[PDB]
Amino acid sequence: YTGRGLSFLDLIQEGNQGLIRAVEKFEYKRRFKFSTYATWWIRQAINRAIADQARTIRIPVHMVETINKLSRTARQLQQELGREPTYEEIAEAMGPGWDAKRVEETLKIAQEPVSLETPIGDEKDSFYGDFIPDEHLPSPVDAATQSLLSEELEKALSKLSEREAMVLKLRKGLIDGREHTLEEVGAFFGVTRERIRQIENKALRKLKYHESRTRKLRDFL
Amino acid sequence: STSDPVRQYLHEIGQ
Amino acid sequence: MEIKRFGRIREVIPLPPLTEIQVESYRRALQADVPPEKRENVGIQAAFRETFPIEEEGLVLDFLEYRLGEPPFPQDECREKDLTYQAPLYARLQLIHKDTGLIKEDEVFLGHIPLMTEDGSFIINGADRVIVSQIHRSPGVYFTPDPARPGRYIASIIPLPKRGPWIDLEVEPNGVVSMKVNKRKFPLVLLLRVLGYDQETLARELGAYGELVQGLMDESVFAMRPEEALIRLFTLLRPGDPPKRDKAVAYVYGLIADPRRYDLGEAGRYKAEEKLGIRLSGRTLARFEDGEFKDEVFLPTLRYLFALTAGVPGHEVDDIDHLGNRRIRTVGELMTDQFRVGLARLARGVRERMLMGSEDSLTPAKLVNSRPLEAAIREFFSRSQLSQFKDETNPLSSLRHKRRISALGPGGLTRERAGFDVRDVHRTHYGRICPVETPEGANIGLITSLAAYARVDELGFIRTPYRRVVGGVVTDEVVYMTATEEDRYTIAQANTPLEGNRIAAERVVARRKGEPVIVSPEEVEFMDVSPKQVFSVNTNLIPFLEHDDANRALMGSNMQTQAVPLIRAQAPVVMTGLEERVVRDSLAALYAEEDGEVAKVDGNRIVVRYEDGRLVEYPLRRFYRSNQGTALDQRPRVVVGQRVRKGDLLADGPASENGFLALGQNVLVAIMPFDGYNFEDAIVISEELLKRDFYTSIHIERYEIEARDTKLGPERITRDIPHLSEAALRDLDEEGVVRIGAEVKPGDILVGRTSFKGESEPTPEERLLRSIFGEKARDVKDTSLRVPPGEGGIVVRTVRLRRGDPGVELKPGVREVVRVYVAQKRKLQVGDKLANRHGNKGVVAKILPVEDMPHLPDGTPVDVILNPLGVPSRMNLGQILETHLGLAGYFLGQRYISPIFDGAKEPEIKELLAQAFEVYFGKRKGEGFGVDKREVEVLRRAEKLGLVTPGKTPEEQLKELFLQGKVVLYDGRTGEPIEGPIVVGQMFIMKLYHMVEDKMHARSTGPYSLITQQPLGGKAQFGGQRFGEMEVWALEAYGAAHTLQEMLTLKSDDIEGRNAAYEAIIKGEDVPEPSVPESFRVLVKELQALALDVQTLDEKDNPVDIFEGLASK
Amino acid sequence: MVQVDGGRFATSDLNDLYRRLINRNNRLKKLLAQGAPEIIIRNEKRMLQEAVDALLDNGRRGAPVTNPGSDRPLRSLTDILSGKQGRFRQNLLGKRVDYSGRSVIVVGPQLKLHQCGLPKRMALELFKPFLLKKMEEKGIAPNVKAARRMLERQRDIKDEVWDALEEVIHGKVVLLNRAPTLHRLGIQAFQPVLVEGQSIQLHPLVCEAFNADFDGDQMAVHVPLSSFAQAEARIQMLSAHNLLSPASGEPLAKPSRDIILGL
Amino acid sequence: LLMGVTKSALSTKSWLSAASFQNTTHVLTEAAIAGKKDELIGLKENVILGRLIPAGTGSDFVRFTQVVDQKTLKAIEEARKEA
Amino acid sequence: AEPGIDKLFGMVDSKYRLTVVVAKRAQQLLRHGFKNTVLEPEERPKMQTLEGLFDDPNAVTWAMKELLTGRLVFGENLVPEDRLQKEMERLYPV
Amino acid sequence: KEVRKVRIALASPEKIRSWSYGEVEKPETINYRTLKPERDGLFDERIFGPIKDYECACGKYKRQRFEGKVCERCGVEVTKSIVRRYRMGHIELATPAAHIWFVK
DNA sequence: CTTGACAAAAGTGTTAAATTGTGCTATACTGGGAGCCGTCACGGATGC
DNA sequence: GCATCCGTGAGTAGAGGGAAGCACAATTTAACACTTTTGTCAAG
Ligand SMILES: Nc1ncnc2c1ncn2[C@@H]1O[C@H](COP(=O)(O)OP(=O)(O)OP(=O)(O)OP(=O)(O)OC[C@H]2O[C@@H](n3ccc(=O)[nH]c3=O)[C@H](O)[C@@H]2O)[C@@H](O)[C@H]1O
Ligand SMILES: [Mg+2]
Ligand SMILES: [Mg+2]
Ligand SMILES: [Mg+2]
Ligand SMILES: [Zn+2]
Repeated sequence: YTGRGLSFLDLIQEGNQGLIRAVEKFEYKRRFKFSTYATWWIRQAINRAIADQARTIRIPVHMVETINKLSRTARQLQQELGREPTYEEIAEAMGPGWDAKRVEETLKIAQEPVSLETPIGDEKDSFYGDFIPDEHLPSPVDAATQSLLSEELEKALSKLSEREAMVLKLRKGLIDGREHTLEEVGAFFGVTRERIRQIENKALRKLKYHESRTRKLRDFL
Repeated sequence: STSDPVRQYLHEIGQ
Repeated sequence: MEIKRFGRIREVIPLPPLTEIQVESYRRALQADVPPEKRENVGIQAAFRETFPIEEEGLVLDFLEYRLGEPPFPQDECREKDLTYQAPLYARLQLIHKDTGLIKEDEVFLGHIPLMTEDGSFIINGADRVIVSQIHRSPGVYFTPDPARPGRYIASIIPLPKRGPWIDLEVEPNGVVSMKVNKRKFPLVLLLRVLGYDQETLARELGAYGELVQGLMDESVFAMRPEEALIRLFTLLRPGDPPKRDKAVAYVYGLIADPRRYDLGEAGRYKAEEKLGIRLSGRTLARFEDGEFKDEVFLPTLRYLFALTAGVPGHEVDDIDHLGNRRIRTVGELMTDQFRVGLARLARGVRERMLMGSEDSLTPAKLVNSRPLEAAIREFFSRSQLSQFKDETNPLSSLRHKRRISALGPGGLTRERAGFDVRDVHRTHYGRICPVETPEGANIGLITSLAAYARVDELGFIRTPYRRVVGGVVTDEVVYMTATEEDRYTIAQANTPLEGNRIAAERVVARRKGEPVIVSPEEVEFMDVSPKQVFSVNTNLIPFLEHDDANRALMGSNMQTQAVPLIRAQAPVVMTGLEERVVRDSLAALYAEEDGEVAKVDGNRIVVRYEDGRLVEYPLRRFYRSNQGTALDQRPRVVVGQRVRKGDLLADGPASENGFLALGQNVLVAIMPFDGYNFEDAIVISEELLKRDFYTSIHIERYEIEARDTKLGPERITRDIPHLSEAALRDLDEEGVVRIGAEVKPGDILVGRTSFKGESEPTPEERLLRSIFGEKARDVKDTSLRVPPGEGGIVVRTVRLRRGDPGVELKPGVREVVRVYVAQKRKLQVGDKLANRHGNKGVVAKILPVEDMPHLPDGTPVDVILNPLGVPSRMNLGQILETHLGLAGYFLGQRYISPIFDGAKEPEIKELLAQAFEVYFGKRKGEGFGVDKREVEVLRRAEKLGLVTPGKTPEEQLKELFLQGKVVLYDGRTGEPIEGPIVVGQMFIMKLYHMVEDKMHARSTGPYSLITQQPLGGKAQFGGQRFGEMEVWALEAYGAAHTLQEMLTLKSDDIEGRNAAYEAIIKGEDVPEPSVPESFRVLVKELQALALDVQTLDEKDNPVDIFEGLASK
Repeated sequence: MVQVDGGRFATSDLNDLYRRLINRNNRLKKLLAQGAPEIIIRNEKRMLQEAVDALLDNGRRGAPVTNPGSDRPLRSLTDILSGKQGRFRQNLLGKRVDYSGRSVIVVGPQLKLHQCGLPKRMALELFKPFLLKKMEEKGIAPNVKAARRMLERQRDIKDEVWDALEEVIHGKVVLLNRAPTLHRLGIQAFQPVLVEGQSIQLHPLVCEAFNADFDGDQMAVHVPLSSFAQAEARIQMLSAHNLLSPASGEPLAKPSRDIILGL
Repeated sequence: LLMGVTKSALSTKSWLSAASFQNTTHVLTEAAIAGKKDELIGLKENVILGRLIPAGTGSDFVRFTQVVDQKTLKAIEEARKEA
Repeated sequence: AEPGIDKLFGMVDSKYRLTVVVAKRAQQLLRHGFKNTVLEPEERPKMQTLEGLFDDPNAVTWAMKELLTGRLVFGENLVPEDRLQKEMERLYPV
Repeated sequence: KEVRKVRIALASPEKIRSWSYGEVEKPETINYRTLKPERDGLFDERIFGPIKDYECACGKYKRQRFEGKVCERCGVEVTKSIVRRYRMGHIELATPAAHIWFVK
């Protein structure tokens, strides 16, 4: 079983677990030799360990069996057709319930990740990780745009009334980060939900008129 | 000597 | 324009095919066209007969024959579809049951073998590649002295690489001889006992040399049985392993006597027989037959060692750097070596598959799994050091790449561990390896070139031709010989004077074992064919090479590879004579197969009616992009109805002019300083070069994009990109691709693509922003392909590949891929690099208008101004002589051919200048003009410098200056003459691949690394510049503390500092104070992973937190 | 363990080394609970010790652990921190920086000692944050965000942007660097002059200190940002202020080549 | 006692500067057992931590210099003294 | 060379002290919008623009020219740091 | 408040456990179909932190108002995602193992 | 400012379908395979 | 002395490169039917 993802010592240790199991279940009344019955358990333990520990991204045993069958089928077709088979040819030979779409999806699943320390070029100074940018942390340009938008938005809110500004800042979630519905806003201010609906819309329409006359908030969209 | 863990294990089980 | 030829040496043979090192070796390995019953035991045929038959030890698998099929796709299709040009391989096998005696035969499919093109290159995954030959130590038996102790020698037996271990025979200080295998030392007497040797046999053969035999006469091991000695030997070789005979005989036999594990090779066996004077039946150290081991080479090796120590005249040490002890492994041998490795793995799978599962019902097809064989072959052609991306900047570039010899690679030397001995020029390189062509730097002396006349023999040894001399007369018989055979003769020089075929000089310069001697004509046995056989092809293209220093000649030959094809390229005024053959052997141009008449001429095709009546149509390659980005095109050179003979030129290839190699332009040059614009190798050019489209080249760039399947949805190539105006979408067609013929600039869109944005929580601010404007968001974003900064041109081609197309093998999840080709015409500008064939190089620093350039008295301005300060220190006088011959040919309207070391001399050049003066000055007299007033003033100073003879007429003195290559030159700015005569002439200058437009780069902010959070590197990645350790030392020495802290934190990896710095500048403020860099935080965490506690403290030793409480529980 | 522009994943070698240690540690727990013989237990304990060694320092003892399907050793924690490619010499004593560029150099004979020639296209990117503020101050752009969108497309750049770029660099200096930097004179400060073209213009008198000629050499450009950084460069690092050799005291900027020949 | 340059640089007090030179494993092992503290005296250690180096404009001899015009000085001096 | 560089180096005991004085003074000018300058109206540095001749925006250039006049006082332990900024703000609102 | 010195010393087993936010019990990295981190693995969000700022692994909290809060269903703390560069875990060995630095 | 009174959206509960995890198979079978020298040359520290 | 072991060897750039199947039990996921929310159109 060597050369399938586990080292030789790892294979031996996993096989030893199967040998222990066979001792408990062995029955000597049948007059069969021990090696006849213990071979089944030793092979099973090694096979299950490979399907569980040989991949960085673990795949369920049922899908691992499907992948092995898919590769074995493709090899037989290749030596008969004299060329690499297509997805349609593999799917037809695979059996009922298989189409070319399922063949391609299975092959995508069976792809292993590549190392970040893989050397590129003959000189040993360049690696794969030297060409992968980071897309998670915001860039300095993106961070500065957010600050400019916030300071201009709060400047426009000052044109509204004191009560009108607070309604918009709560109904949109500019405090604590959470949007607040007409109920919790009403609970905080002691008013109904139909009243807040009108004043929230009323403050929105006054902002639209101001923006059209200056064009100070359009470039941010 | 003892640089091969596989050789070390084989000697032990041979006793 | 007539061509005048110089020279006296008459060459008896022409140059051999220049690519036969690649083409011939691969033909021998494949043996595709020879009938199977007549195939020799070489190449892959020998590999089949070595692994087969496969025996279970009763099932036997036997090999009968093989065949190769037609390639599935043509070469042009493979390049477009990223395929490999290869042919299928089938093997005819039979299975024999030893018990029953039943035989079944069937043909099994083994895989594909890459095919070599007609020019000698491969197409791997759609890309052109070249396999570079390897040089290494030849196998055999060698004898070297012991450096530690004088008077002692060591005998070594070297097999083929990865085909057995080395064996060392050494005499120990105690007198007992030792044999060392696999870093283990043991007495040779023990091994000799296994080989069935008695003391009487040993004493008879090796007892007549001295006291050495006394150490080979032990008696404790002697009386022991050879089988008992065999089990004792196995204990020493394999400590700890249980001592079983089946485990012991299977180890000794497989060490020195197994043809499947030990291979001396054809070269090694031949060398051993020649040195030891014996006849080897096989290629193994010993042969195992009749249950006993038989000696083959150990006794003759030990006999030579004992005799050498005694001091017999017939024994000598071996030089390991001697070219008779070094051989070449060609592409055919390198591929076969990997073929045998893959075949060995196939046999292992067959053996284990025939001992389990359906034993009675077995077929050869079921037993054979060809996947290990295909994997090993594809690895050699893709991920090997000797398999290199093809260099095709110009036709000469690809010719040189195929003739290079490398000492690196698997089984070779290492760039860092190579000493001075291997990098030096040996005396045996004469006529076999070029002494000047090599890369300066860490690869000097490790990568070389084959000589022009040299050729590799069947055993891998380089040979050079010589002319037989008998009785003092030179004959026309030519003999090719190796370095070891060459040492036995006295070989004269090719420049020896001859009266017909008889040597005329009484004193002859010759070589004896590499040393120069003076001998009489009666002592001469061989003669050199030509001076050209000493150098390579690139070096043979440099005229007046004998006047150039070797260091500068290295640059001249290397830089010819980097010349770019030009739209108006022309052949040099002064040539050496190899220009025609280089174009012919590169297969870049088109020639007539036989006599006929041209029927149809077009920019795309040529049709010729041959005499026998068949019609042949030749498609021409137009505007094709090479690996380097240069444009390769073929221009027809015939008309309809023109009669052509066999071999006549039909169409010129890249960098060729009427069948002559054309790597540059011929320009008028003045050698003089000019206002500091010639400072330190800088070059001044005229604007008139740009007006006539001189030094103009065409380049093509390729862009690619893909549409994939995603969990969120499929990417679509479309014209409907959100939030884009009509101006940006003007040049795209309905399918979202840019139309052919449109001009594109940086920031323009080449192909439009949309992606599904995915799920996310719009910031609260953007929530209000979108509510005010009443704009519902879309589910897709812009992911289109745009022109990178500093690029652009004209769209000339678009390629679209879709899933399910015939021959298109896309990766899983990929729907389609689009490729766009953009072409630009590049004119000469400031910063471009120019060079000539003598090693003079520089960049253009100034472009002047025509009225500013110095001009001749007739009004003709010069084109290029060169600084004379670059000549004296470099000692390359060939450019000066080329300029002098160029001036004479400018007025006479003729070109010249001067072979290296035998060509034009100063007396011949000065007589041509005399005729050129009669048309340069005689024309003026007829028109009615005398001598200029300004010319009189310059002549007055000329005699004060001793340049002209006083008392002569002004015309006679002007002729004296002309014979020295100097003319009176006027200043275009003032109209006054230069105070001294200036050397003016015609020179050949090339434009190099390195251009400023491909190297300028800048960045303010951009992508950052994943772990270190530092800016990436490289122009293609829009990266930043590296501020290394030595740069930090410079700022420290200046005392610029705040400047250094900015680069360490604010501009590299202080995330909070770099965000705040950007926002401060755009608001008109000053940058804030820096903070702790992110790289130091990574170092602390990595040290904690090693169970080390690293803590930052304060003035009072209290811990200070540098993680802002984000990691404190 | 990150996804890339395509669909495939990339991960570091440390994840494999951690997986081996966990797999062997968990197997020893199960073996102990089953009352396995001492021979089996002793093999597992020896394998656990070797797994810890590979994670900390791979290859120090025994054969190095390699990934299946290849002969390349896995990078351990010790390999990350040590060597020329380690954390210290590659990321702590030296870094890649922003506001930097590179181009081919040519000779400028008309420049003063304290001047250099900077291409306009390079200067636009090098001083981009300063230029966006300047365009906003004038009527070129309404805001910084709209100003940045204009510079994205080459055909969208008006002629008034180049006038604003002149005002931005007024009085500022940049740093020029040529590798290898043998001494501190390999970095000097110059007052840039905007030129048409793509190559940097270098004063003839500073070539000897840089050991630079004009047969293909390139150079790097850096921009000091703050007032402190500008003051240090203009006072301590200006080319016109460093005329004598720090090693011997003899002049280092002096006539040479054609200048000596003419005089 | 007399030492070479390599041995003298490896015996310095600061473990941060010694570890970045060479023999990093040996340096770190000895420093960890002894519990060494680095006082950040030289130039290399301040570069690693991104701090201002104690030389040039970063030296304590000139770092704390103040600049003020006479108009501000006269107002500052008088206001505090007369009060 | 910077104008008056020889005279500036002769005003300080250490050449790095001159850089500190210039850099700190330049920050003061930028903070108060050049309203705290000690230069006369005819002594202000100017730059040539297409529209006309305007004030020099480079604060380091202003600081070097102010030091040559001799109206600036520099040294260590001159005034308390807090007292300096608060007094400057009251005299030069910005 | 300013760093003035750096100390290096040995770490006890008790100190190593005080650094860790949890024990890694499985070698699994991420799920093969969802591509999400697996529980008790080398990338678990309950140990090292959330993938994105202020969002648990069960889609119940998505706001900054719950600063320093731990979800009662998934156990992921509602905080910044940058903590995944600083938070460490630990593995409890069945038998002690020596440090190779102090041996070789 | 509020009540009413829908209408779509968000929330909840149940459940079948899909996916994932775990145990077992009785002729007899009982110590690995791969590698192969221009083995890099030179100080420095340590063990004996 | 002399044998054994161990760490060290200039910088920047580019440019290619990149081998079983089955049954059965738990467990998770997706579809779908009510049901409380919560924004809204219209008065007053
Ligand atoms: N303006 C002046 N410029 C120069 N010297 C002037 C001047 N004025 C007065 N002097 C005086 O003259 C003496 C020199 O006189 P000289 O005749 O010997 O000079 P030269 O003509 O040979 O020019 P040079 O550039 O040295 O040639 P090179 O070796 O090919 O340069 C290749 C360069 O590439 C670099 N490189 C290469 C490969 C590699 O792996 N790593 C690597 O870093 C490396 O930087 C190398 O240097 C001077 O000391 C001075 O006192
Ligand atoms: Mg090179
Ligand atoms: Mg030079
Ligand atoms: Mg140069
Ligand atoms: Zn949750």
